[PDB]
Amino acid sequence: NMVAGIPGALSNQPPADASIPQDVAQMKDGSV
Amino acid sequence: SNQPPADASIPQDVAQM
Amino acid sequence: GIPGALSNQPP
Amino acid sequence: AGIPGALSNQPPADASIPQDVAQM
Amino acid sequence: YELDYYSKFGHTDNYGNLDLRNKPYTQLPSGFVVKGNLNISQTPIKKLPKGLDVGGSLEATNSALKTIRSGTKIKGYANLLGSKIESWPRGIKLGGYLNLTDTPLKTLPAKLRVKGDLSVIRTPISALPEGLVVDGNLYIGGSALQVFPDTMTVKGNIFLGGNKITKWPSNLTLGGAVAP
Amino acid sequence: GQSSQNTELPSGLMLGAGSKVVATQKVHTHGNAQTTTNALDMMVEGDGFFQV
Amino acid sequence: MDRALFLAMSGAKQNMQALQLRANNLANVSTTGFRADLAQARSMQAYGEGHPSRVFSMTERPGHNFAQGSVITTGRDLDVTIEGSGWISVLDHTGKEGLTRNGNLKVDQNGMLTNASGHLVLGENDAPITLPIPLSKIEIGRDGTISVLPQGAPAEEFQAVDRIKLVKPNDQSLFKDTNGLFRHKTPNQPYEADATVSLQTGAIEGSNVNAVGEMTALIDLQRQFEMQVKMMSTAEEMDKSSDSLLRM
Amino acid sequence: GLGEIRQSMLEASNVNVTEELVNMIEAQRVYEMNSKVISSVDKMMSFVNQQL
Amino acid sequence: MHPALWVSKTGLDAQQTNIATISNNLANASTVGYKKSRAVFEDLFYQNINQPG
Repeated sequence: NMVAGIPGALSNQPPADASIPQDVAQMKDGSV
Repeated sequence: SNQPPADASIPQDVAQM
Repeated sequence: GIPGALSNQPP
Repeated sequence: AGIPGALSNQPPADASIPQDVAQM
Repeated sequence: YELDYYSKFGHTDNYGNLDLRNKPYTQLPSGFVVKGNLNISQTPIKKLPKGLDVGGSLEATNSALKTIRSGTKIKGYANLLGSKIESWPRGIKLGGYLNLTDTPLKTLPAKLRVKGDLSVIRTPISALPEGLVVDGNLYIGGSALQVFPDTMTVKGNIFLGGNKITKWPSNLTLGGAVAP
Repeated sequence: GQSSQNTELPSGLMLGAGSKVVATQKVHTHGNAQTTTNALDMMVEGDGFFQV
Repeated sequence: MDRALFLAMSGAKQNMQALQLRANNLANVSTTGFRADLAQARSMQAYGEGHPSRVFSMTERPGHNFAQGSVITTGRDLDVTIEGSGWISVLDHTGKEGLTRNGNLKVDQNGMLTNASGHLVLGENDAPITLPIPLSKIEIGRDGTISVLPQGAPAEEFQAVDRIKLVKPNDQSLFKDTNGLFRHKTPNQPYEADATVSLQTGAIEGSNVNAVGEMTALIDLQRQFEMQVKMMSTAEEMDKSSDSLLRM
Repeated sequence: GLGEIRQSMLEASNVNVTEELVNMIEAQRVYEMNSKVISSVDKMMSFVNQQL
Repeated sequence: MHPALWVSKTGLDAQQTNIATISNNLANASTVGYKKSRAVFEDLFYQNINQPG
């Protein structure tokens, strides 16, 4: 499986701060 | 360990996890 | 394929 | 053991004794 | 001395949790009500007041607590680690686990119900009460227990931790596994 | 731009954009009378507007 | 590098957002019927495996200041202010009803009673108030009753035509919407008129923003902001020094 | 319901000079307060790109 | 911006109405069948921060 996402400032935030797009946050689990 | 560690939870309300 | 990625070609 | 008042990083559950800390 | 109403206010957080860590208080007023969690760790308190009510969890780790009187209501868990409690009173309404590790506890109430986990680790307790019901994990490691009662109920895992059990309960239904 | 739900949590935090002047309202309160000796100046007591 | 760089950045970012909320308060000091916005920070810990050392903080609005605003006596008949607690029920451009405290009312060319924001004023039948076009003297009552004199009628023909819908719900159950109107947190909650709300006609209620209260909060957000940005630089400094463990 | 015409009388302005001066005081202090916020934001950002 | 700023402005407005009534009485000191007038003062509503009783 492939794991991915936005690095840096946006990801190093609590989930309440919805900077990360919803579908990109899904990729951070697993994909194939 | 033989399994990946779980992620970190940062909830705005611990009652809803 | 990252859903909704920007492209690099004039719209 | 060591320090007597160390914290626990696990979320509160009130039903399971936290084993993260050195509970002895 | 003893805690007053004004001294109580200076040890309470926004959501109503009383923090008495290292504070020199000896006794609390009867009919005491706490909005949230209660912390009496490292306190010279030897007795909890009758009619004590805690809206959260009771924290008495490494304290001098020795006696808890019946009728106390605790919504959360009870953590009496390293305290001087020798016996557990009957009729305590506990909404969480009971951690009695490294305490001089010797006796337990008959048919005690623990809605969470139970700990008797490294305690001089000689035998568990009959009809014990545990909804979580039971840790008896390093204790003096060697014989279980005729009937007991554990809904999680049972951890022997090193002590040798010779007489197992006749009626036992286990939701988990047994670990030495 | 999703809104409402939990407005007392970090998720539902709402930020303003400042202030503005929406209207300059005319206060048509009847004024005091000046008594003059000129015979060609006139006044309306109560509601009314002269027409030119 | 170290995660304390983003842990402090996530704190400095919220301080700017808190600063924006205080900026909106001071910009609205002269606004009519404005309820001040409170700013607070919530401590949220990253629960998981490891030592409990990282705790994020986010700024959020816990509520609003519902204290009585400054009353401006203007002598104008169509100026109303709520005495004590209470609200005026109005419907916005879309049509959804909501509560307002701006009593800078006016009468259009057709008699419909609006406020300074353009919201239509609800009446006794939960409908916008429509007064007769040829008026002579509008005299609002203390309880909200609107008594108007028809044009050309004698002064003794004073009759009531409507009663402004005044609602006094629990202030803690209200949230400010995207246009300054307070509505119920629970959807589909009827706004029931109250018989205790009073209207002081001839006066306008101003803002309740405490200017010094915002200023003294500003000088503390700046200092907290500057402390965290120093942490970002010192975390950068630590990583640069540790870059000499792969030189070999 | 129309008003009456009064000859040799004039309707003075309905301005309240004292009321305008009081409004001038409030508008002046609010004007200065917002400038304080602008200076505070500028000084905060100036600290970032200088220190960091 | 300050409650005392607007509370005292109501006092200023109240006196202006009061003086205007006094000036009207002195102006009509020779009018036949004129009945003098006096302004009636009253306090505005009180903010109920703490309930008495």
